[PDB]
Amino acid sequence: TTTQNVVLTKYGFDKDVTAIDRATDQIWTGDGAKPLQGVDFTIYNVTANYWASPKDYKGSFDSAPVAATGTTNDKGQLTQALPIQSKDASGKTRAAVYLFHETNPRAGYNTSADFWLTLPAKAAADGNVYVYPKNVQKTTYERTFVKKDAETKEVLEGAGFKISNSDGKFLKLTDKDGQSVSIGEGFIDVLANNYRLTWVAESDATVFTSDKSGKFGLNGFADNTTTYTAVETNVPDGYDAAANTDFKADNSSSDILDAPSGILP
Repeated sequence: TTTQNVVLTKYGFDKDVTAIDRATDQIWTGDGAKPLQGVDFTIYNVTANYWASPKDYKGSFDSAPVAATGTTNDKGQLTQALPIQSKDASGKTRAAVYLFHETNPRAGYNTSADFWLTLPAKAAADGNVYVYPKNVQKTTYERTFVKKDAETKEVLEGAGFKISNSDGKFLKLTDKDGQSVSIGEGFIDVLANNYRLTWVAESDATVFTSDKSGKFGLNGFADNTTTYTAVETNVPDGYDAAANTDFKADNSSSDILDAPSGILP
C-alpha cells in the first residue's frame, strides 16, 4: 500500500559538458547547470510488461498503464508518489517497475532516453528517490533585423513583418503545447519562453514588429542552412514597403530599409 516519492530533476549543461551519473540516494543541486522548466514526462507502470519476462525486458511500455504525467517546475523538478508494489499481468503482486518517458523536451534540448527502475529504490536521507535524466543542449540559431528609415538611417519602430519558408508557408509561434501566444514587439526569445516554430497559412502567421530600437527577430531556429523570407506586412505611414528579405538563421543582424514615400508638387 506504501509509496515512494520519486523526484525527477532536469538539469541543462553547456553543450560540451557531460554530467556524471548520480545515484537515487544523492540530492544533487546541479552545480554548473540550469534547471529546465516545462519538460513533460509520462510515467508508465511497466510492472506487467517487465514481470512477463524480466530477462527480456528492454523498456517496452506498450499497453502499459499511465502511472502519472508531470511537467518540470522552475527548479527543473517534478515529484510523484509511486506505489512500491503493483500487479503483474496475471494479478500477482510484484515489486513495481516504472518507466519514465519524456514527451516534450524544452526548446533547445534533445529528448532524453527512456529509463526505468524497480521500487523500492535506495532513497536519500529525506526518504525521496532522485533521478536525473540527461538533456543534451542542441545548437539552435537566431536572426535579428533592424528596421531603419532609408533616408535618415534612424531606427524605425512599429513596422510589422511575417516570415515565410520556401513552401510558401508562414511562421507562427506557439507555446510548448501548440497553443497560440500573443507575440509582442522586438526580438522574440523562443528559447527562454519555450515556444515552438510552426508553419501555417499567411493569415494565421505571427507578426513580428520592430521595437523602439528598430529590432525584431527570434531565436530557436533548427538550422542555419534553410532560407526564409521576411515580408513587410505592416508599413509605417509615410513609408514605402521594403523589398522582401531573404535570409538564413545564421545568428547575424542586418538592416531592413524603409524608404520615405515621395510627395511630388
